[PDB]
Amino acid sequence: IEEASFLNGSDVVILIDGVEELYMEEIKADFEQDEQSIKLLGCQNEISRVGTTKGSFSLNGYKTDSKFAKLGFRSFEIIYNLSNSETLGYESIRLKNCRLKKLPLINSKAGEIVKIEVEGSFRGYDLLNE
Amino acid sequence: IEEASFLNGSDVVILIDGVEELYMEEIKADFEQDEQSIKLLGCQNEISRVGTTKGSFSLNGYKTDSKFAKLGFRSFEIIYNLSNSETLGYESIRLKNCRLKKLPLINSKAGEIVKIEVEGSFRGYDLLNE
Amino acid sequence: IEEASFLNGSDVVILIDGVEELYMEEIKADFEQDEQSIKLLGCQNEISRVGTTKGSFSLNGYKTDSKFAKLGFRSFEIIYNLSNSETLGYESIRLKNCRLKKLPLINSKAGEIVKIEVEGSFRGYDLLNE
Amino acid sequence: IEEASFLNGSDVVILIDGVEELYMEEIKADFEQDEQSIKLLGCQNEISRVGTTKGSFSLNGYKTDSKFAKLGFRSFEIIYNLSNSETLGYESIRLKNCRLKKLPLINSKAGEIVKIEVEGSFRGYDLLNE
Amino acid sequence: IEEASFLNGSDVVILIDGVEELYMEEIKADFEQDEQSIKLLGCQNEISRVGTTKGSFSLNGYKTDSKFAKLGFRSFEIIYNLSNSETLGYESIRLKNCRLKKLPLINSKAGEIVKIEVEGSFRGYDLLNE
Amino acid sequence: EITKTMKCHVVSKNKDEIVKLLETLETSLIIDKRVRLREDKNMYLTLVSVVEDRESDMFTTGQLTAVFKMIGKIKREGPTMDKIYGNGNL
Amino acid sequence: MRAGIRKALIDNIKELKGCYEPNVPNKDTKKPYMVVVQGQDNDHGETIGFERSIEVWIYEGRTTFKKLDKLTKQVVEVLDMNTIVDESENEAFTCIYKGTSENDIVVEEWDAIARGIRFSVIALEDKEDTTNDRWVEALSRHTKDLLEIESYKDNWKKNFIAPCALWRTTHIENKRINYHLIEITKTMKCHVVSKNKDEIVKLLETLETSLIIDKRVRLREDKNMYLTLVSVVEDRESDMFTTGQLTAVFKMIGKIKREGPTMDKIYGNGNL
Amino acid sequence: AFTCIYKGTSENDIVVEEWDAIARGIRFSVIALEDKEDTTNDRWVEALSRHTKDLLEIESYKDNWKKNFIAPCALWRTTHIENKRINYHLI
Repeated sequence: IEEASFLNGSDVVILIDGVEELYMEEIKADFEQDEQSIKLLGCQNEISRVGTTKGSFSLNGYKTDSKFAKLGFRSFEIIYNLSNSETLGYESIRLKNCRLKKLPLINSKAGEIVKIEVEGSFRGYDLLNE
Repeated sequence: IEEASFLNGSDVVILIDGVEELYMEEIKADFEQDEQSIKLLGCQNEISRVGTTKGSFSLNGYKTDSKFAKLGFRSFEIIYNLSNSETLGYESIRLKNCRLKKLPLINSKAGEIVKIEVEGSFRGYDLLNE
Repeated sequence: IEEASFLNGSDVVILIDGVEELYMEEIKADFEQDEQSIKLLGCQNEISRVGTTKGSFSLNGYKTDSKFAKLGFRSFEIIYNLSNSETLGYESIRLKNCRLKKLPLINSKAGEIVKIEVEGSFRGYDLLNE
Repeated sequence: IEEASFLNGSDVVILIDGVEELYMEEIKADFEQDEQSIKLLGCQNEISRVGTTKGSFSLNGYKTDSKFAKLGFRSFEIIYNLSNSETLGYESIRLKNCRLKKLPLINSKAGEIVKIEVEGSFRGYDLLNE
Repeated sequence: IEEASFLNGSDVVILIDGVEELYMEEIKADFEQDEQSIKLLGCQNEISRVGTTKGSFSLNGYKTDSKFAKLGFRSFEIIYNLSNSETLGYESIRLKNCRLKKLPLINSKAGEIVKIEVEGSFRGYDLLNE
Repeated sequence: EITKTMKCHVVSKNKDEIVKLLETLETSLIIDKRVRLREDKNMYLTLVSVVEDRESDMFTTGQLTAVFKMIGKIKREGPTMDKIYGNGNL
Repeated sequence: MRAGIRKALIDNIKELKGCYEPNVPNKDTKKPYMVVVQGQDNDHGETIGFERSIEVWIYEGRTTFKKLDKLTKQVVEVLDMNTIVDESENEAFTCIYKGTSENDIVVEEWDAIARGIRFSVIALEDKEDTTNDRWVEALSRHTKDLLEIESYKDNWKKNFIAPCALWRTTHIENKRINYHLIEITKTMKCHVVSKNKDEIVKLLETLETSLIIDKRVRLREDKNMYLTLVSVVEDRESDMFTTGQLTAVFKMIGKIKREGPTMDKIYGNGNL
Repeated sequence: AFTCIYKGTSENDIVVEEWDAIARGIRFSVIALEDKEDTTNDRWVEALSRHTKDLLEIESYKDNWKKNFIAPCALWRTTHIENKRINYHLI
């Protein structure tokens, strides 16, 4: 019975703005696009087109510094290395011109560990490896 | 007491863009249509018409490659073979001109297995078998 | 195996309008901004800009006085000292011109402890320490 | 270790329209205001103002009479004495010109105790004691 | 220690359109009104007025006949006798010109008991007893 | 993350002394919400919950149950870009 | 096992005058002498197998009980967890200290005092130390390489060499996650035995840290298989032999081994 | 036929001086004395026992143990049954 593999999520390595960020816990990023649905005058099937693209991302992790608060709304790059070790074919993606949607200055509850949640947008992406 | 059968969902075989995709877990697809409700000037029952049709689909499964990220917003076909083995009358459906609504570049949580979720639209469908 | 640290949320010390507030339980604050997404006439990637910023905050804690009810909609400052004791590098943030969105006059249930929830906005923030 | 105290919610005493109401279970009241956010032509920080105020309240408790149903939409006063007994500094708040948003004529389920829920608005408030 | 009483919800007796309906399980009815909030040109407290009233009700119970389906959108009266037996002071309310918002023709799940849910509106109410 | 639910005993001929000792130990563990793992002070054991069960046996079981957690860091390192250099052409 | 215990007692103890079988020694036998009595063999579960109970009844000349206490400590030192080889059977074993007789009897007619030390032996019927559980083999190999101690498979063997570890599977959950994929999950528990309990703690600590920082284990030296860890948990209160301190859950995802013909070459013509 | 199962040993290794002998009692047991059929009216058990025999090429006893079981073997009893009328036409 031949083998398989699941990319365990603990293999993610995120380098934010060059420096390796090691407290991040979950990262999401999608490349949206407006469908631009058009109804033709003779055909009864709607048609979709690329329209224009838009980025959006997010990160959650344990707070250890004021890195994001001091960063402000400056543009920055994000690297995401989804390493695979059962088969060595890692995957690396770069997000270009990442900008925060909202600066998370303060978020904390008394009886809990302090976590930092971020969300924003990026102009474009590059698929460095797969 | 005569027999019956439930089409177990693990019998699904999805060939995306020709190549058999074997990590997909759940697939959904519906053929929408605008009702075009019209109120007549003499009759008190509203009337519905076909209007125009619109496709929509989705897939979830375990991530193993950058197939969808590299695919971009290119059009592609999807086959869905809901095999039945208690009775051999399988069912096959083809979705035409599938296009992603959003490219899922990155989605992962540290303590979990990495899964890929997709959603988009398709121009039309064909019922190859039943 | 080198050490690490989680900023425990019980280390928060909030000084509201100068006086140290010692019944607060959880505090949140974010610095929002309008994305101002612009679609260029030649480029298919949407572009984001700083737009204008807007503050928003919130606090929850055990009620012990009519401090907030008597304060009204007066402007005031908030300090938030997220102390760290495993490493002594505390973090202090100041929120400027905090104003309540709604005055919480009364909130209580018979079989429960009386807690006070607040939410509002602030003109600007300062990162005193990190 | 010096003492502290929480205001237990069972100490609430609500006098509605003068008469002491003794079946009420939880009461809420907030003093809202429109933020009136204004974007200046030179400054990138949004500015907030008092605008105009608006009251809102609510009560839940066990039904024992048709008091609220017979009261109609008549204006009335509400007193709320959040007594504290560990320290004798009670708190009293008066809500002025309370008016029901909706008259709860009937609300009952067969296998449950009948409770009455109310919600409305008030022109203004007075902080009689603290 | 002097007694008290909760109006148990199983004491409800609903006579719909004169005939006593004995399978109903829970009934709700409220007398809504548009607040008509007005901002004065000199006063900073918003003012509320009666506006115009609107009724709304609902019933749920075990289906035993096609009474509501055959009734159609005909107007009808509802009586609701919230009997109290610990103290004999029952309460009776009449809802005038009740009209269904939607005719519940069919509602049923295979592995469950069939229940009928109704919702509508009423022109006015009378408080026959309290 | 390394978590341990460590239980503590207190023995004495005077049971009231046991109660007093457990009380002061609990108060110390709570007000000082972490414990120095070693005298170097780099490490710590952040408390999670401390609970006493007075009915529990003095010798076998132990009165006080405490839960501590600690977060290690994987000790990986690599070379650093101290100096960078380049030329320009056309 | 009588020969092995008798030889060990005679060799490693010098106050002893002789170690006999139950009803052998005459009244003129020179005290102190010991007597080795075998007890029941009881099925004590899958992990232990059959457990023999052996007693060593020390005897003394009714001078004082302190001499007998010293002799008892000597016997416990000699036999407790030390591998002993029975030359007659030419197979080894490892006695385990368990306790002492009900009281410290006095026998006046023989003019002696006696005390029965109580030992036991593990897994009388096991002689293989092999398994067809590939996962247990993989983790036992991993433990042996990491830890440099013995690593026994699913069940103890009678001649275990303390310190040692034992990896076994307790529970198995298979799952057809997809048409082509199957998930195999095993909750595998691990023992660590040693005379020094602090050594047990240290061994468990290093094993846990290794399993965590290296989040998967090579099923075979050919690679292409892995046991991705799910959760590893130690329960120090649990018994050293019967239960096992450390509980680990591993999962693996197979793939249904189906194949078919391939479209290497495609050809066609055109007409009108 | 029957199939004895090893279970243990007598309480101790006794010595009987009056007989001039030593003795030890091995302890065996036998299973399912009153079963002789190896048949079942549970169709499901029959089906899975057939499947196990075909796949595995060993014995497959159906309802309960029989006293002369041939090791190696498998048994496929049923423990718990839950019926359910999911629909008007289906069960």
